[PDB]
Amino acid sequence: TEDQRNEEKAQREANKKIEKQLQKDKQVYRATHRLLLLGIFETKFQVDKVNFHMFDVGGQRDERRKWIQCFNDVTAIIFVVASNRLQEALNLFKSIWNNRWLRTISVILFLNEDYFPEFARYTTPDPRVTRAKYFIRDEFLRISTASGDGRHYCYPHFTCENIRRVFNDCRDIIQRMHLRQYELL
Amino acid sequence: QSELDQLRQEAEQLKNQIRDARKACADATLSQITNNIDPVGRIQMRTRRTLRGHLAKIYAMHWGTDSRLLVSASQDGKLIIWDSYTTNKVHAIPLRSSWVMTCAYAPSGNYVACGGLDNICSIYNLKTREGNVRVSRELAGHTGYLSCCRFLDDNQIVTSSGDTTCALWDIETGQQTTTFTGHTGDVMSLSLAPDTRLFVSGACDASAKLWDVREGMCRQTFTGHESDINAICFFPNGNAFATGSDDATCRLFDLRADQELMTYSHDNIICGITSVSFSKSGRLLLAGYDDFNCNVWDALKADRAGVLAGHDNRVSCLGVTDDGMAVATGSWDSFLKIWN
Amino acid sequence: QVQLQESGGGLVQPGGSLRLSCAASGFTFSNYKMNWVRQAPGKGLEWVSDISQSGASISYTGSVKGRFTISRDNAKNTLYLQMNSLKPEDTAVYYCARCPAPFTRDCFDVTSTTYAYRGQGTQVTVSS
Amino acid sequence: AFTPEKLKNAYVLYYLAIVGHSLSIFTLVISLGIFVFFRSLGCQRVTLHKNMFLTYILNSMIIIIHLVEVRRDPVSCKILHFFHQYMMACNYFWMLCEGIYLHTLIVVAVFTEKQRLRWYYLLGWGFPLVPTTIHAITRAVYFNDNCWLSVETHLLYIIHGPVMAALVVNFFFLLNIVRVLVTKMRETHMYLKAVKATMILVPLLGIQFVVFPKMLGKIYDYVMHSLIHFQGFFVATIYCFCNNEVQTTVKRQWAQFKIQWNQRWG
Amino acid sequence: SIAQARKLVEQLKMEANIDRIKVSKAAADLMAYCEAHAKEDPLLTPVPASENPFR
Repeated sequence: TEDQRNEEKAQREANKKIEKQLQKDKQVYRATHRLLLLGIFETKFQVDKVNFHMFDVGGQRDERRKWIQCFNDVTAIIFVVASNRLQEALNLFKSIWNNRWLRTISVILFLNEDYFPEFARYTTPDPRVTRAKYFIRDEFLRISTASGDGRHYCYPHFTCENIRRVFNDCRDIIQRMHLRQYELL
Repeated sequence: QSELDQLRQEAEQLKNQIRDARKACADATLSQITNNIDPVGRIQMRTRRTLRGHLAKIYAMHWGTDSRLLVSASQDGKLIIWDSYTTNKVHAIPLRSSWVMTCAYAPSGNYVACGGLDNICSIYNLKTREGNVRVSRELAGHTGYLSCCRFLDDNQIVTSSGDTTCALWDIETGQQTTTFTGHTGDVMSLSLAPDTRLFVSGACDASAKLWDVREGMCRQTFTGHESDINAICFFPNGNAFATGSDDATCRLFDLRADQELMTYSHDNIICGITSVSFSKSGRLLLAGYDDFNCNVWDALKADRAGVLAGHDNRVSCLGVTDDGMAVATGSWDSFLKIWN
Repeated sequence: QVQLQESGGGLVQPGGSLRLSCAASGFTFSNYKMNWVRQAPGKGLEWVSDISQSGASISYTGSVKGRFTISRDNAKNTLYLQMNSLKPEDTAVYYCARCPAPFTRDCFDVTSTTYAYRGQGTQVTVSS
Repeated sequence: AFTPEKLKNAYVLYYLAIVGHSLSIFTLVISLGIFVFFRSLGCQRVTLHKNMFLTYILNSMIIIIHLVEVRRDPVSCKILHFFHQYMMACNYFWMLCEGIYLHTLIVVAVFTEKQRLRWYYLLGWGFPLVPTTIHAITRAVYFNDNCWLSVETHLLYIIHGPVMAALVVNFFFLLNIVRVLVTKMRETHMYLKAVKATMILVPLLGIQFVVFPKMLGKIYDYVMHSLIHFQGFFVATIYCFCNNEVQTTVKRQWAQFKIQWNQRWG
Repeated sequence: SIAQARKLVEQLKMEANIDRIKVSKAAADLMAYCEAHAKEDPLLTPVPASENPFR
């Protein structure tokens, strides 16, 4: 039994040392909230001693339907869009919205007229820039309100130092998930 | 542009002749000649032990040719080398990137390879007589994400990609020995022949196509599916292979008869398949669904030979040992349970 | 084998009207979701309009709103698009595209390169 | 007819106490069974709910044996009385401790820096003992009534004063949780339906005593006794059964048992 | 893109000039291989737990 006991005495230290290493690393792992941006690539950083491990998808091809199902553990899907870039962005936001796995994952939007006859039919609630950007903003709200998922909600923003804006918005996401975890919301 | 269209018309008439050859060999079906056989009956497998210690979703597994050790990926960036008999984590490797899609283990039993969304196939070493585990080499030749790696030996390793290209790598130089093209999608998975001479790979195009490694050419292309093919596994004799799909169908294709033999599907199932694998004899087709269970199919009668519903969350890759002794299923719930 | 073939097209006058007929072959057409996409002259692919699995829920691009209509016939195993008071800017290659998943609500098929499940494109061209 | 009145209220109330604590032990032990069995359900919230359910079990069993048994032994009545006061103290302090866990977690320490569980454990199982030892030992030396200590209008601050002050702290903590919920439902696109469902859904962390406290006295006593005796039943049924993860897990594993069991049939 | 589809033809031609056998020839061999090693496959016939190393 000397080989069997030496093998087990090997695995005693090997299992305890490796499980101890994982136990040390798990507390570090939970301390990271991961964000996915679409619009070397991996970047992890600090905001108020909070670790954000972010992935850029610029090293991928245009086909998206099987590397986006890897991102159902992410906290927020950032869209960096602009100006026909708009209507395919509305296609993409709807496509990630109605997805069977990504119904729980929220989305943050950033922005950084001849296709739309509804553009002139809009009522405002440069003024032409103002009516345009609030028209686009409401237009994105039309997919979220049209679907009515209830678990995840679109978070629009603008520009004109985004990281504090996305940190505080992510804080809203964490509060809604933690709060609804007590079946309250 | 008349000559281009007429040359495409000649391509259409002889591919119509190809379809006529497929009907020419279509004299019977698989189910008619396998009608007079006794099925396995309700076969029961219970979890013998569960392997705990992953912090996030397990995207991959790969056995060893010694049938003892199994390697598992994870989402957190730790590929952990497991012992199956004594449930002890023999090694644990911190990955350079968080997301990894696949892992491989050497048939010699000396190396492991991670393949991730970071477009890099990285090879780790086990036989370091000095100390711990290192990187022997990392490979970089795709502009798309990696999907599945398999080894030929300790020196040349074959990778698929989401860059539409299965490739053949050599570890001594770090360059592609040959580059396989002919697809128009993400190449999802691939399985080698048992004599390791040739390999078949699925795709996005509902098209699983055989590849010859020396020739680097599309030998033949099997198209009978309805959506993107997720994972395939080769039949153990070296003459057929079964493909998962996304329309909740498993199909086994024959390399020589060049067409579909059977369709494994029920109307009550509308969920995409994630991985399939054969047993040792090839009688059993172990198909892992998104209904959080892997159904067990007879190869010859297309019935639920068994239902295996241990897991909490969906599966990623199931595998059968080379002697056929135990089946292990990874999952998206950070726990993989070996079955027997 | 999932092959999509589309008849119709040709030359139309500005202010004309035309019908584009897409035939679907090699798959259970009753399960999936259909949409049409344009290839503008020297521009990338652009989404137009889609239908549900039943054919009841239809969306459009803003520019094609009110003028173009699409309908499927599962027994005839086909998709139709009809034009009403067509515009001369619309000179484009129209592709008949299938969404990849069975029983779904989302599509990922505006990709210019290497998307499989699409036709060849009727060169819908508008005269002067 | 006054001792028939005290007879009716006393015996009806006593049977109400036995059915309340007994059925509360029934439902809550089924809840603690499924929480202790389902490890995927097991989370940082679930460990604190597990200790809380343990305090309800211990408190309910001790109050049951105190009611069923009772003048025979002063030492046994005294020691048992101390055990009951300590378990009750631990229960109220620990549901306070859930209150500061939830309030700290959602609004103060939202980014989940650490478990910090040791501080919570020390507060729940270490701090109640000191009022019980001071009250039982010290008040025992003062020697009003060793078995019961039944009629003492004053001098009961020594134990009860921290419990009531702690529950008042839990009350305005609950007010903070309500204001952050309504200011994060107004921005949804004031939801009196949701604040009513949650404002009745939450108070089992301890808010009833702070909020609501001869004929009126009788009806008020009836509603209060109905609430406190069935409180563990209430926290087990809405904090256990209506949880989406818990009902998902029991229907899923129930389904696995049905399919595997069906295989067992043949 | 008008030139690249011409290159598809020769790979299709190589898939045209291939040797096929009939399904009754192939599937009888798959029946033969499944019946051949069904004795040695431990999943459909379970091994007794004394020598079954995963017990």
